[PDB]
Amino acid sequence: MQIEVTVRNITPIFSAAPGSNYITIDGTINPPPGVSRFPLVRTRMMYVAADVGDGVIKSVPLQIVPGNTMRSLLRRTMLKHVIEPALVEKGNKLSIGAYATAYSGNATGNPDGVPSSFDEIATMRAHPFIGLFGGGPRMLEGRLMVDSLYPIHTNAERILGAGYENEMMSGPITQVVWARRMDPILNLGSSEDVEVINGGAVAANGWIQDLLANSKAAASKKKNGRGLKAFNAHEVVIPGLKWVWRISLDRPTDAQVGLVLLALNKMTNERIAGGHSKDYGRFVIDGVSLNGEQVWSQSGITGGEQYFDAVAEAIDGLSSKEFEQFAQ
Amino acid sequence: MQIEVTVRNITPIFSAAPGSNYITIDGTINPPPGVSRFPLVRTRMMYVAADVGDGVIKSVPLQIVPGNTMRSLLRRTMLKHVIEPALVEKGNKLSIGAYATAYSGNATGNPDGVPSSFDEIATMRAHPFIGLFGGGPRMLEGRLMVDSLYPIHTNAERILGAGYENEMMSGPITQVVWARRMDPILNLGSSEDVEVINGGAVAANGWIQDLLANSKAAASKKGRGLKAFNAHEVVIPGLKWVWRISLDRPTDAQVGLVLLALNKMTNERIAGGHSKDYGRFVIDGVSLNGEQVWSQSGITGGEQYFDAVAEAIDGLSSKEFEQFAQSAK
Amino acid sequence: MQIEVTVRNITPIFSAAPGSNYITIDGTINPPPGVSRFPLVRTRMMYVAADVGDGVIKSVPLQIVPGNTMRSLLRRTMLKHVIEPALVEKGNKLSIGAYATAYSGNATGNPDGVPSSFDEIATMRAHPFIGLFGGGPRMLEGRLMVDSLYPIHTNAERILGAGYENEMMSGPITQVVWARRMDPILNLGSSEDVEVINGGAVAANGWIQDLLANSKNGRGLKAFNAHEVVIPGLKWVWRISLDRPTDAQVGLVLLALNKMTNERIAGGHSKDYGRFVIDGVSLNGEQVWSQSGITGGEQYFDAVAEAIDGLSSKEFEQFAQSA
Amino acid sequence: LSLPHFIDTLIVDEAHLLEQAFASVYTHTLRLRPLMRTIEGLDALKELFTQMQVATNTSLNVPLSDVPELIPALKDTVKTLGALPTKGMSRDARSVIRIATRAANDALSGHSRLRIEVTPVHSYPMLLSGRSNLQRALLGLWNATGGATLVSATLFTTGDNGSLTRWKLEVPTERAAFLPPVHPAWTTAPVLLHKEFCAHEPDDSPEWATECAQTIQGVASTAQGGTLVLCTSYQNTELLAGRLGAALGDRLIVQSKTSSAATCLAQFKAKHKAGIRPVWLGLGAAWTGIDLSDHSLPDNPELDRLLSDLVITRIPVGQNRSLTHERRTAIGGFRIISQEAAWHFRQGLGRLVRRPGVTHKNLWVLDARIYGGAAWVAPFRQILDRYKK
Amino acid sequence: RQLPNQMWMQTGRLSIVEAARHRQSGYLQLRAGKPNPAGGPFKTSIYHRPIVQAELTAFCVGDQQGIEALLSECRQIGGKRGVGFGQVAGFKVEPVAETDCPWSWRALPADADPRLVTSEHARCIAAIRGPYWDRTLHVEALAPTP
DNA sequence: CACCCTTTCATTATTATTATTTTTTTTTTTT
DNA sequence: TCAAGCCTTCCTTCAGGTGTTGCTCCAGAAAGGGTG
Repeated sequence: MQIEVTVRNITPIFSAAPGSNYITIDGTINPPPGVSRFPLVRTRMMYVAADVGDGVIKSVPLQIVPGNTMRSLLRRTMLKHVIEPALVEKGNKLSIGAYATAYSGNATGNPDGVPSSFDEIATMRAHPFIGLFGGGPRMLEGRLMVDSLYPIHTNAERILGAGYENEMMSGPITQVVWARRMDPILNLGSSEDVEVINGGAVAANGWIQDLLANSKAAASKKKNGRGLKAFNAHEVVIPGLKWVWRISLDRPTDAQVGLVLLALNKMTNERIAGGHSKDYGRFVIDGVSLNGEQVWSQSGITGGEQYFDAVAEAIDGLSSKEFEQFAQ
Repeated sequence: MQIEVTVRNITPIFSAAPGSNYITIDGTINPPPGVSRFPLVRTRMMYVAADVGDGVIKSVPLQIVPGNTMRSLLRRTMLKHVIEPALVEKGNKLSIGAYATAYSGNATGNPDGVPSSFDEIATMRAHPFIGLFGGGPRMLEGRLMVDSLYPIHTNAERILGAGYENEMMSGPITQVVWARRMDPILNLGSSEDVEVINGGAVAANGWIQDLLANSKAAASKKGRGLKAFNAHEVVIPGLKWVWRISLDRPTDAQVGLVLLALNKMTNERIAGGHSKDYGRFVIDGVSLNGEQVWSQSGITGGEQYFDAVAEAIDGLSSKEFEQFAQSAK
Repeated sequence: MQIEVTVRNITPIFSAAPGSNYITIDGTINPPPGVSRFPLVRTRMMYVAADVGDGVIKSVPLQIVPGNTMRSLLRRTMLKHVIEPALVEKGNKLSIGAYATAYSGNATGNPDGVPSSFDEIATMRAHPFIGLFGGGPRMLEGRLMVDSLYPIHTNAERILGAGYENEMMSGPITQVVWARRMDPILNLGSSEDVEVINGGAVAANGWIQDLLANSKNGRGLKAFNAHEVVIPGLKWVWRISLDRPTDAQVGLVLLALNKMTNERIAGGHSKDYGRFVIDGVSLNGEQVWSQSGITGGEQYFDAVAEAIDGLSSKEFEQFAQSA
Repeated sequence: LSLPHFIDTLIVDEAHLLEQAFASVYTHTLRLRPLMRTIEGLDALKELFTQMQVATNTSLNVPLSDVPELIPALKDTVKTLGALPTKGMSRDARSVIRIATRAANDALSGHSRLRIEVTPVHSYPMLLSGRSNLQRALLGLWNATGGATLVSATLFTTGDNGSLTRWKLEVPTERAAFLPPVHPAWTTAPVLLHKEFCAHEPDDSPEWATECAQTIQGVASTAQGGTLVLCTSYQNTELLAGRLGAALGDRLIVQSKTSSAATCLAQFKAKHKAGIRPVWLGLGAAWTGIDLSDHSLPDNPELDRLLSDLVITRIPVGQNRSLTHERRTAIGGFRIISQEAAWHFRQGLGRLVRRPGVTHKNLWVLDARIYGGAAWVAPFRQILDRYKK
Repeated sequence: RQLPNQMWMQTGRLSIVEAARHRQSGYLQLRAGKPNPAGGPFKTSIYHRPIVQAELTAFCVGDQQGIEALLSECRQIGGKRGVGFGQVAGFKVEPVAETDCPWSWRALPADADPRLVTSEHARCIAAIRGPYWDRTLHVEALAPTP
């Protein structure tokens, strides 16, 4: 079954990309050598196929959140909001390797390849949390297919499909936000501001001569330490953008869909970014469609009461021995 | 904890943006080559998806103060008003690297790639100040989420929560303000004035000879002179802005410390242009997780947060900042 | 420290607006092309957010003296009036770069890309003068925050509301003032008036021949133009804030406010535009002005009086020196 | 009241027009000159005209962007039109007064757009209060429809893509059903596509008019029957009329402000009945929705020679200027302009074959952008790739 | 290839901050007081896989109806990743003549017919049947190169 | 022997990076 | 009731920004040890 979550990000979206990306102070991405450049960590973008323009397919950039970030965000909000209060109201104590299997997609319960009988495969895929992702040494296929957060954008019209043409963006969706770090010893005003420093004026002066000597030595080398004074750039996806999120479940139970629904009920407090200091990735949910039928309201989720009762009786009955038996 | 403070800027707001940006005399911004072009530092622009007209969600410019600047202002307000005043009230002192980690998160470049200890991470994230901003040579996640300061504006309806549709402005929010660097010694009106300047008349006339040589060099081309004619874009005053200060699973003392900062936000400047009084604000309200707890005197509510931060800062010491500050390598 | 000075301008205020504005014979500012339009610069303008329909907030223009204009005015009215007599009476003599840094805040447009040592920054932020304005080639941040002069208006009500409701005034505050430069060789019309000319009547008549040739890039003396002023008589306030002031610095600003009367708000000099009289000074909400001057606040005046004594130019020379 | 509250099955014939009908319904227009002639049989509406004058785009897609004297003048119009005495005032005048007050009350709310247009006869005052967004009303029709079949002659964009179609009618994606189209070979079989064209680009210039008109003279000399030459504007068709008048004489029909499509079509049957070979400088409704198959020979379409030559003088870009299409273009961009031009050109090319069995049909495209190396005319080539030789 | 062969990066790490708060709250029982990003449960791992947007054409002998019934459920291909890759826009099966179809382009046993062995086939260890990831079933095979 | 610390070893080497250029029509048959 | 403005000015030189600014780390796991 399918759940499509249409959200708008209250704050910008930043999911950092690999590679060495350089921007000038004006904005030119990846300059030829021989000119001053700048460190830049762009948001994650894939080259996707485009039937826009002509009937032939052209490769266009599309700035997304990766699906792994979506999967881990959904996982972590189910653990932080419903799973952990249930397991600490009972007194359950997880183990590393079972906590690592539940909270991450890792096999450190036993690094060995654990054999999995088909009956135990069935009894762990029907678990309200465990069967969604799986993981661990069993390496069994989880039931939850979490897609990338795709912005409603004309470069993604092949990914988005028909029906999103209304309320659709176009053009550039990335803004290169420039950030910086200043050496705060240079910000020190007088004796009242410096009295908390051990050494005070002497220590502040010593750091100023150390930074000065390091900077002049680096500039003389230009014609290996590093100071605090930084100024860098990062591309973010623009705030207020609308995004679709596809969550397709491969033969789910009622309790698993109820767990995903209670994740969507409480995911307003979650963030989706590499900008947690800057409150990046705050979003509100505008629509949640189950099997094509919208279910989201302003006061949380209204509908799917069978899923809510199923997940209530699922999270009530868990005693974390199933997590330990899932790990080893 | 999701604090929502609505501010009113008394003076203009100026968070400058990097880039080679130009303006003509009449106001053509980023004009084409071959015309008289002037230096311009634009304020911090955030492209926001907005509902212009009917539908047509498009990336229009709103003018903001970044979350780094607002977050640093919060960092400096609780530090210079609550943390280090009550921390020099007794003999607690920090190293200069501990000062650097308390003000900028880190004490050096090239931070170490080793992780931090679990009990160490846990006791720093429960600290009244350190948990809100966790830097250091081993990266630590800060409890404080500080969003960019957004004007209550019709380009930010997809940013802003409900209930703020009233008292809400629309249209352009900027103004170009022109500062001209005027050589002061041409304002010298007598030899009575020149007595204090060196050499009497001869050094002033030498600077005029110097100006004439630089002017002839620049004109025949078409160091550097002292004439500094320029313009900077600011966000206009009187605006109501929203500022969102989130805290994921907050301690009582940490929310009390942010509350004491908001109670001591008076006579602080927001972004930049310190010489021109830019950034003076009077906060109209604070929304503590949906509830309105601002009167014009101060907070005067939520006594548990003030008691928590009071018993926190009586027990405050520097040793948490040192064990935050030393590199493991 | 909060300083809320209350001035009423005795004369029209004109702070020139950069650009190329135009006006017809009537008050139509920036006409469409085709009609005979005259060049015009306006009063420097700042948009506010104000409520037009008492509930709806809109960007509305308000005419101001800018904060940097008043900052340079405060620099001029402390430097010439108390700093220069203290420098002269002690025989202290600045350098040319030191004088430039004392006024422009920078000896050279190029700054050195170095930071200053902290003992230097602490000494010059302890300065009654350099601590206020800062500057230098190494970019010292000053202790003085100078805001723009705001007329007490409907528009400035969301700017200022600390007891300024009753004496708030409503309505437009501008006026267009015209000026024509006539060639005064077209007005002498006499032989008594032409005897002062070297060359005399033939020289004057030859100038008329050049005017005949040019009237149909040598530009003559003919000019008709206009400038927009604020009206006189209305009452303004000025915000002067201090971040971490010494008592010397705030005493220097108070001494500026005591001798602020015979100074011009920077503007149109020849028309005597900047004249104003201080109606009050709110000092952290305390009104300490009188018709004689500043009553009360004697510790600030005493501190700057000790501050003025012992003032030396060695710090002005150290502040202006680059790397 | 006139239709059932719930339609169990709805079949729409020519569905491509239907959204425009909704765009026709939700525009309420205030006609000033019939009002002024009716009141004589107020000064506030004359002041509304004088303030209406100050506001080639005159206030397009602006609901309330500029209202200096627009809303007090509208309020005075409403109060001076609604308070006139109904007793003694004529039975046909109250229709004009009521449609003017309904249009004014649609104008007053602020939920609608405002548009200005003038009549083709003279520069009369025409004002419109229309709706550029139409999701609510048509969605209120689709929950009131159980199932629907939308049948049209230009319904689909490219192959099995009809995404913009369910964007115009705001069809729900869950209830949408996209069937493969029927494009038979006999629609493209008798038609002959000619390689020659007009080398000048269409730039509304007289030199293009001369070179294009020499190509129309060539086609009309080689025509064994009627010829329809299709344009998108009045100015270029008056240029072609001034370039072909003394050249062609009585053979030509022009369309203008005083010449409607029906009059021109009737003259086309008239001088095809007389045995002469007409040419028709057609625009507007001559593109979409005219029957150029003769009804004098029903049973034998092999002798159909009423229209032996279709010539497309220019690509119809910028034809749809409605409020909903402008808003939809502002979202989509250049692609919606290109696909709407493709649909208009497909309706233009559909005038040739209206029934199977016809023979010796000629198709001409004189736009030099088509035969150029530009990529934006790429769909326009692939539809021309369905014809050969 | 409709598109150039780009690359995807993915990372894996357990959130250390929630582990610390669970260690204090008692929900986590962790004797170690330090993580390790180079190995273990809190290992941060980075890995890069090729990404292709392509038309995928295969050749086979069989019943078209059963292949349509199987491929109707085929929402993803190449990776059943559960993370969003390889989503099927569509599929199409057509019968073609015998001499056109290169069935031989497949992993084959070394004892295959001489008309079935081609030049791009080479002798290697490969699975020819069933689970192609299962290295225990891998045999000595003659297979084509992608 | 399950839970961790902390030691240890390894050989070559270079660096390129997709982004756009309308026309201005007057239809239709609602209340 | 007539008079119900004629002409001419339509801005001149300046005014060029300077410094810094280049990222940082890591994404190993088998080796011995030590402790319940």
